[PDB]
Amino acid sequence: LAADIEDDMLNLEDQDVVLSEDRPYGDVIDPAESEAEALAELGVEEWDSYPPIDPASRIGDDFNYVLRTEDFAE
Amino acid sequence: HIEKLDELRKNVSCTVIGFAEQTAELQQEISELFIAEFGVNGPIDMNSLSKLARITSYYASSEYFQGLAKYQRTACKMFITWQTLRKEAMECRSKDREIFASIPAKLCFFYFYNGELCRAVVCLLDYIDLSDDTLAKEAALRWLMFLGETELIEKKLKTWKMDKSSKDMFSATEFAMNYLKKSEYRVEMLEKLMKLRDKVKSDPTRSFSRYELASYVSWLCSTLSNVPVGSALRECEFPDRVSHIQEAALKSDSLVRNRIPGLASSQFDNSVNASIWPFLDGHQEDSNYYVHIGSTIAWHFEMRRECALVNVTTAQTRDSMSAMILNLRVALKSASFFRVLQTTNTLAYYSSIIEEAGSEKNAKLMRVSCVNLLSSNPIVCNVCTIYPLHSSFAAEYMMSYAIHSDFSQLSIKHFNDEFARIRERGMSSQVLMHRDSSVRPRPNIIQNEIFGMCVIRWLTKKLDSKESADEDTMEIFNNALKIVRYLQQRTTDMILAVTQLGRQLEFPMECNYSWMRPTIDKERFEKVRLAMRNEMNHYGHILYREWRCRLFAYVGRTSRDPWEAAYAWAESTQIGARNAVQSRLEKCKRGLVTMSGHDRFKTCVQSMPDEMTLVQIAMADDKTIYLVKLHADRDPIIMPLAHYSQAVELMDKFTFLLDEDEMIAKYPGDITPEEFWKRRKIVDGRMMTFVDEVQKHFLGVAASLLMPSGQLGPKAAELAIKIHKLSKGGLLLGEAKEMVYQSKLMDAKSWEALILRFCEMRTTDEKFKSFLPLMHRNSVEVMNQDEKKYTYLVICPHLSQFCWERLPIFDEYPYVGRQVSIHSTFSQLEAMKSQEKQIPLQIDVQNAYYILDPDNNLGETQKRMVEYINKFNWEGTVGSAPKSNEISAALSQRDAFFFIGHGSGSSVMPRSVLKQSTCNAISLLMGCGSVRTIPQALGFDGKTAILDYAMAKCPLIVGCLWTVTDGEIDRFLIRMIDDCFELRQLSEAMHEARSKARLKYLTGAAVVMYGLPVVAKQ
Repeated sequence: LAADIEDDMLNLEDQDVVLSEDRPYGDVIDPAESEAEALAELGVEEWDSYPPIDPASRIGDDFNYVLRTEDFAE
Repeated sequence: HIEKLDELRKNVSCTVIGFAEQTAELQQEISELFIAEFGVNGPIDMNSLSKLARITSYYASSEYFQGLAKYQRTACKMFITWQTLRKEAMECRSKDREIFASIPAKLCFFYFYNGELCRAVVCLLDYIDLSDDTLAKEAALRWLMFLGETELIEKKLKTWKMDKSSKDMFSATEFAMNYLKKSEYRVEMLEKLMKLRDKVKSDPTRSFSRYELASYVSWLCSTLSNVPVGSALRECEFPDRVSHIQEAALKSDSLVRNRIPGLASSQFDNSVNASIWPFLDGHQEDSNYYVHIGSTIAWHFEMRRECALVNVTTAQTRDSMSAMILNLRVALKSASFFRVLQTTNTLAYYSSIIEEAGSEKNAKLMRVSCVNLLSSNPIVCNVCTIYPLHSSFAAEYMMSYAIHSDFSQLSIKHFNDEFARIRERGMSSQVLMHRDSSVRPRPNIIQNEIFGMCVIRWLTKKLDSKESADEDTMEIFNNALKIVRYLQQRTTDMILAVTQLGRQLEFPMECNYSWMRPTIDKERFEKVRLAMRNEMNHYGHILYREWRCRLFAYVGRTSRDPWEAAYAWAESTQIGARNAVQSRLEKCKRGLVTMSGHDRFKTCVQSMPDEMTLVQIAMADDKTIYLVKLHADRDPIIMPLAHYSQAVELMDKFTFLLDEDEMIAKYPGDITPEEFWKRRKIVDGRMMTFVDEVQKHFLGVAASLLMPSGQLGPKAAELAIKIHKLSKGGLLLGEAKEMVYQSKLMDAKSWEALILRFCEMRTTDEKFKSFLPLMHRNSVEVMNQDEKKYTYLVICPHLSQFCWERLPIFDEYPYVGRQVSIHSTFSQLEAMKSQEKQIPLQIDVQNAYYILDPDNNLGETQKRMVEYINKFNWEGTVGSAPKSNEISAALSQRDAFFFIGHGSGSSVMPRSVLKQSTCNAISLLMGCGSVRTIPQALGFDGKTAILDYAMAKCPLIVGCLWTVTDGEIDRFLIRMIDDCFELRQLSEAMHEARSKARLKYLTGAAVVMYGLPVVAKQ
């Protein structure tokens, strides 16, 4: 004879195949001040905006992987 | 000479803000993915990596990813044209130098955020030589130490000005720079760092410059323990590398949340922008901010890569695989082509490191994904733009060439030669850092680690295939040794491993014997043994998985004396278990985790109780499983069992047998209830025949030696010397001390074969063979004329899934409970000497805590086991995990523990709760595979939850080794705890339940115990 068929209490972890790691890999509420010495004033000029910045980048093709060859020449 | 610099600062800025807006569009493009793939606040895990293969795919296949290639070559020419005009910019000598300060400071944002580090620090060092910024020479002093530039900091530290905030931080590298230079200063300058490491953590101020040096000092003393320990360095402890590189990637992580909240590794709430482009309500014309957000983002990836690459090589298979993934998502949130790729290959490298972990699927999604990142049209006009220019990237490309080739011989020859190109190609940016043509630059420290990671991976494939024939293999290796040696510290995981992988390459010692059967000059031998004896004596505190498992298993394989072997075999195992204990004690030393040589090792083995032997079996460096049986009265017995290919054919056939268990239990379908039990009964009855075949074919005659060894009687001890003295050096005394002891139990022709098996290694004698059966007849006469011993098994985790306790030897003998590590026993033994507990632990089960079927999904098994608890008076919760604070209160206050729920420690007790509270509670874990170690690669000691309990000093763990029917494992537990009271100890209580078990070996042999045995308190 035999006993009735049975279900198995398997694990959904599968021994660290999943591990929902929590956010505390660091301290919380750690807003900090800069404490910087040199904070001098900048200048004010006309800005090259997002349409004008690609205009200055269009004039510079800047070689074809040979800039490293021009490096040791100096 | 303002006439071209004012043009060029307009040209550099429109390149950088061209780029910083360009990669801002990429890092908002993945922000459209990280809600869709993960969630606005979704969870990440180890199976979130299959998701991250999709984001890297939609990162490269986006329209913007090729667009950054033009910004790369543009700013490269803006670096070349700068160093030509650098002379005139220095000779300005006005306050228009301040509007000239943003010429390298814009580039200092560029090359640091792109990770082009050799080009990054030089324009930063030029920004110091131009502007003399205070908060930037804080940054420029970290990276020169980070690159290992010993000579270059010597000049720049004298010239600069050290103010009140700076002189605490310039003194930090000065203690570290005089550390690696002078051997006599390694004692003095260490305490100057160990004071300063605890000086900064003691300070409660939340200054950004204070946390800038909180991470950096915790990086300096991270690599501090990489030195050869001498007579002056044993008595002084070291700070451990693994512990506070996680704190140096914690304080650098806190630096990012202040500036840019998205690029933090801890931030899982990916709703935040991670957008560099606004630059915090201003700073579009501020020069010293683009260094300050350039370096501190680059320092965060240079630590989180270092926190990942430390844990691939210290066998932390848990703390790597988490910190591998969230390394990569923060790289994807930064969208840098380099920062993604230096994490993308390591996830394909680590999955090539660990094997058989369910990670065959994990590599094949990730090994393709780095190749998917490189080549055009993802699922040579972008990658070949940055390949000649960026030095560290050109190692990453050929690293991904090696991973795609799976580390062939010719691919390393493709990468040994190309390394000489990249160092010569990227020498120009390295020389301009020094401003001297006389000095010679060592390679990039990222590039040396990538070449270190790559050859070490190849040399293990050589020792897995077992050849050393070609001369060019030496010429690759002799090149590969010099490349790693440029820093004797700070990369010694790559130094020490490649020496021993090269030493074992020349000297395999395969030791072909009679009983091995693989299926499917002495002056040269001593010139390395004089080194390894010193390389054991020095470098004891190391615990790096590739060096440790290849050295100490090799010197155990080749030593002549047996006491040098058992110290070598015991220290070689369980590297991942000891390092979390090392990081728990947060300070590493010669003798608190490792044992101080042989003379302290044999002290505790004598102090081990007389009944407790510990038969270790362990894989060697060359994969061949040796048996190491220790006992107090005898010397340790060391004998080769078989090869890897014999144990693969062991574990292939057994798991294919055990899959027949799993496929029936997972998928019964609609089988009639008799044929359910009938079909797998022959498969159980196969295990009746299988462990008979294991006792015959795998262990052979040697299986009789796994019986425990008691103290030999002194009248019978006279014979064991006469067995030694008549052997003419064939056996040693401690080996022959137990051959007269085990002579009563085994057969005559078996005992004649096993002591001849000792003679096969060391000078067998022909005259001894003629007088050989008379020794057995004398041995029976002395053993009968002259309780409850145990034979603890410390199984190598390749073989740990097999039921080693259930053998044809141990049918009549039930006291065969197993263990985890030899050094874990001694800490378990000394804890029972500090507490002065009895060596079987008396337990009052009537108070003992339980956890029974959380989340109410189990069924009648929740109602079945609670009927057995209705008999008793236990305390605990049903249907739920109460709180982790009461789980820590359970394992501290209650004398024993009971878990019947799903798996082991998934929700009810994760790794978070076992680290906070030590356990005296004997834990009974039930489930399918509650102590199954998934057999990872050599040295990692498997993937399981036991090493949590091994670190938490739990005394004994009752577990399960495979997928078991939930009914008969609950009929097992009620039959086992009843036997304890209604002495008859737990290893007897398991064997009595085997008489009551329906299945012999396929169900009853699933339960093994790990620890010191349970006796019932009266």
